[PDB]
Amino acid sequence: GGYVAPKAVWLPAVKAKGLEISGTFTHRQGHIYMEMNFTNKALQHMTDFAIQFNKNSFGVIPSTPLAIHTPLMPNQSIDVSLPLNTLGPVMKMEPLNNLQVAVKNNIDVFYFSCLIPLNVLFVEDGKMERQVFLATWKDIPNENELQFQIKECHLNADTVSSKLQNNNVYTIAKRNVEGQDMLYQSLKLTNGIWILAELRIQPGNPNYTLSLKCRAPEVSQYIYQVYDSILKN
Amino acid sequence: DDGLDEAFSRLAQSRT
Repeated sequence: GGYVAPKAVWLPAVKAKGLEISGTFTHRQGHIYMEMNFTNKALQHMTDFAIQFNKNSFGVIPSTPLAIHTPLMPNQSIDVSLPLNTLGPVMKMEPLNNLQVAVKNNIDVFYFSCLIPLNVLFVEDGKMERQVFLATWKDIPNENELQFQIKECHLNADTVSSKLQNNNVYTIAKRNVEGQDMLYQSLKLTNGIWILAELRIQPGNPNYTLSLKCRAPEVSQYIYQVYDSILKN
Repeated sequence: DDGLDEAFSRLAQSRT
């Protein structure tokens, strides 16, 4: 499967009258989920749970109301799987992948923010045709190209391609030139943006060089972050 | 197959 970050505390019980929420994001077969653990550290039960997202850069929104039938009792912990889609209202956020959230129960409402890893927004149909790749790489202005060092990665090309493909980043071509592997890759976001990539792998260097071309180059740093996470994990 | 391997090798060459 694709890379899933370990759950992080998004709402600590000290800030939320005893309610702790830890979470992560998954994306299996195009279905995006916010996977959470709610823990009641308090002395009273908790009921009447609901959640709301603020508008955000990629229009992420829950697909259903929160799934919680019975009271969450003192010292109880439950796993909550919230399906999301990208058909919701859009507002540019800073950082670009910031999500503002409000969760309420019977005691209060609690606001927090978390970061959506961009890889959960990589769609399954993100393999560019080869002819189109060549034309697009030429056509996108060279001033849009941004380069990044993926440091202390020493996986071979085949392993890199496989890990990336498992995360919907497709290898369109692989060439060996002057003893260096050059991997040409594509991916597409849920909002239709294509990113094209060249990944350079040498004997000699500890670091791979990632060059990214995108018509919205603001997204490139976030793509780098998740390349780095996928290849390191 | 699609004949385009040579074009990709030229692209790679042009950037080294």
